[PDB]
Amino acid sequence: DSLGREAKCYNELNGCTYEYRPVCGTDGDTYPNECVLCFENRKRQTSILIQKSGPC
Amino acid sequence: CGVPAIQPVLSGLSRIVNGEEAVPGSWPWQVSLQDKTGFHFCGGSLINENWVVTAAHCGVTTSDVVVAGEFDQGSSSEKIQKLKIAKVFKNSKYNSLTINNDITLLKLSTAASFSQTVSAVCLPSASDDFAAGTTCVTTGWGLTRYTNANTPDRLQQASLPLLSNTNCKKYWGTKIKDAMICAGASGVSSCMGDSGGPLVCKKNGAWTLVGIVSWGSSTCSTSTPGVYARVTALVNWVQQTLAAN
Repeated sequence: DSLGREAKCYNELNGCTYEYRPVCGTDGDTYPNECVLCFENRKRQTSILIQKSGPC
Repeated sequence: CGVPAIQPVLSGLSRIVNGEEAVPGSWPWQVSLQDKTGFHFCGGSLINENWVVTAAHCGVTTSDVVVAGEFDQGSSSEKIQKLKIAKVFKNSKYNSLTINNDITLLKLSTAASFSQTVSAVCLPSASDDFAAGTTCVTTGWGLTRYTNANTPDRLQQASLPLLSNTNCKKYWGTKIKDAMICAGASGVSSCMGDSGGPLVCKKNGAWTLVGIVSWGSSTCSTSTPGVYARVTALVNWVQQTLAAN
């Protein structure tokens, strides 16, 4: 019945910031932060979203 | 500034695949940024008994808490300082696209009590020159392996040398700015949850605030340099805001 939420990268940077802000992906996995999920979508050519913020 | 009551012990383990665990109380200026929830999302360094210096990309709110004197976050049995925040003074020149000018000053409600385990870091001077190849220190609760997704309970330290703008550009090229300094590519890396903490180079007895963990490899690559806000290029703003506040 609902939502979603896509993870964003810094494009002007081809690295990630070093903060700990776990995000729960639609896959059932935990990402240390959001840029991490984005960099993993990009390299893996996946399209995982953010279930809920914080850990799974 | 920059002399721990408690003396750090940097061993050759501090130099290889993802540093070591510190002597409890040896980096007194080391603080943890946390949620109301008690969730560590970033580090910071204490420059006074009232202000904390961090990374601007961390997004600290007045609602967040600065925890002083922590070793083992997994404890529940340490003498720590949970200071409230009154005002967040984030650089206006910070570029969110680029991550440039990544400094944020936090003003505390509750002044922190210098102790054996709480002290401040020496701030450099703009004029200052920290030579590439200089071996320095980074500290925090960031992940040990990118692949851990669970931050460590106890503080960690990595020994790593500074790099020339010129030789970082090799790895990052045009990304690397003027308010940025690089360190690493030596078997050690700053990782998720290290952000806002220190890169401290010893100057004449003093441990001196040279970088702020900023950004780097997406995957905390130990063969790639980690990028940090360049303190000397942002230090005068520190002085100014501190003065006018």
